[PDB]
Amino acid sequence: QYSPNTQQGRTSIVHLFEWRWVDIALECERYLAPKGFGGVQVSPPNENVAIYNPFRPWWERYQPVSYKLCTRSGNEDEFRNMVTRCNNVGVRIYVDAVINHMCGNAVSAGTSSTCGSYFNPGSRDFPAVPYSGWDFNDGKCKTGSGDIENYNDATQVRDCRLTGLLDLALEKDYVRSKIAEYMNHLIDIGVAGFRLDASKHMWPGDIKAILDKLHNLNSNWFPAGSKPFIYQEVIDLGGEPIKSSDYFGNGRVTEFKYGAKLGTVIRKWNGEKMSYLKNWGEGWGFVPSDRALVFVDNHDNQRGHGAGGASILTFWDARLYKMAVGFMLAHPYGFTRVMSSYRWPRQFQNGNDVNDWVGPPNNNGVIKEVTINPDTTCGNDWVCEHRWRQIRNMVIFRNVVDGQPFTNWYDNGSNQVAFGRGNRGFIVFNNDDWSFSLTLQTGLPAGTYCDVISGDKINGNCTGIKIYVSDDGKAHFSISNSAEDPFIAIHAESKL
Ligand SMILES: *[C@@H]1O[C@H](CO)[C@@H](O)[C@H](O)[C@H]1NC(C)=O
Ligand SMILES: [Ca+2]
Ligand SMILES: [Cl-]
Ligand code: NA
Ligand code: NA
Ligand code: NA
Repeated sequence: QYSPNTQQGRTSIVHLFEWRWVDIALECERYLAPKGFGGVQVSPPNENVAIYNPFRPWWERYQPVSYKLCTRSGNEDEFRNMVTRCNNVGVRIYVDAVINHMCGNAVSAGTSSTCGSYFNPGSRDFPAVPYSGWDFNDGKCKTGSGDIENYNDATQVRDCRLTGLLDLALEKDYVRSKIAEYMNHLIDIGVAGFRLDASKHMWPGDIKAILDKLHNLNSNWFPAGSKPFIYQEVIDLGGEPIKSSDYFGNGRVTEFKYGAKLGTVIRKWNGEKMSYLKNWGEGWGFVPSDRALVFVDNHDNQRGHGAGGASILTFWDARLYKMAVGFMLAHPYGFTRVMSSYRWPRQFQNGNDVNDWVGPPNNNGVIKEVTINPDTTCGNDWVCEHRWRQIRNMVIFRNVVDGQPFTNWYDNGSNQVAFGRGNRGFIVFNNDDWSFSLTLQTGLPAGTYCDVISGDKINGNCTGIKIYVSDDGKAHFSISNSAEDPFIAIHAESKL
């Protein structure tokens, strides 16, 4: 469960948030495969409630109506087509599994669903599954509202409704089986793993029981005995009885402390600075590296909607963001996931974004295709961070140095730091208000290297900064605090 099952040598997955299956299929073949991306986290592929007030918000996909693979991203055939094409070029598919609940208990009954399936939240009926009142936690939940009211009580957190979302009775074999039927279908079709949505809201033992029902990965694309990759969403910042470590027996866990702290250090909040990153990882109270699914931001907290506070860096903070993503992709801690977003009319009032509900780019509710501009960026308001040179090249950097140890660390006691990965890569950052010019021990073989942040290695030459490593492994680096990208990265494959 702990291994991502990526093709040998690919170390990251990208969240193609709200992308349609056809666009992802094309992206796997045209970009993800040749660029060394390990896989794609897709938005919930199962039928959800079609919410028109507000107009088709992104969060309506976390309110299940049935397990039919029929959503705004595409139908069942378009989904399989995507998984097949991606696997065929060595790019995996990870499904965002919303199995803790169905839709909000107050949503009106009817067929306002992405596949037209009828459902009645009030009578607890979801015939397409089918689920009835017997399959929810109404009787089990102990709170006066029926919703989660206090996180200091690990029981209600698991048995009561998360913000009114109908809570499935995951202890019942019937429910566990309907969920496993949905997940095994996806596995046999070729999916490599799953993001278990709202895991903090499910008992570690219930998740385990469902996982016991899961098959090994498709034997035509994967080695015999391959278990699906499992990363459970648990936002554990340390002040609750529930700890993300309680879920290690099922797989990895999202380490939300990662982006929260990387955000405060890079934003230099509360006197924090990059020199403190020397012992980044478990030293910061994070889960063990082999149980961590890391990221700078995720679909929820990039709109302040999730957890990490206002410290979370996003594409809106492009400059600091690329640097945050760069440090993450260079550091050996955890399995990395890069975010890929769409732009929305962010509108702050009294400090809160009133348009944080806005769904993906669309025409009358129909999600827009991802258009690729000549410079390889995306149109139709898709940000495509995974396509930014500075990020895509660090995804490659991670592949190149995989297995190499963290060493040759340096810091000026402030915000100018650097470190290497064995003898295959070196990265330097300058987040101080003054220039950084110094000769550093890179641990790399002598030669000329292309800086992959400011440029690329192309046809035997560099399009950007060039770094010269001497026989003693030393190299001079110069980074202005006013540079477009205040960090430089070189590796075994960017060497001339
Ligand atoms: C690298 O580019 C220069 C021109 O900028 C050219 O003179 C040189 O031959 C190129 N080398 C290779 C190996 O393509
Ligand atoms: Ca629950
Ligand atoms: Cl997540
Ligand atoms: Na493998
Ligand atoms: Na969540
Ligand atoms: Na196993």
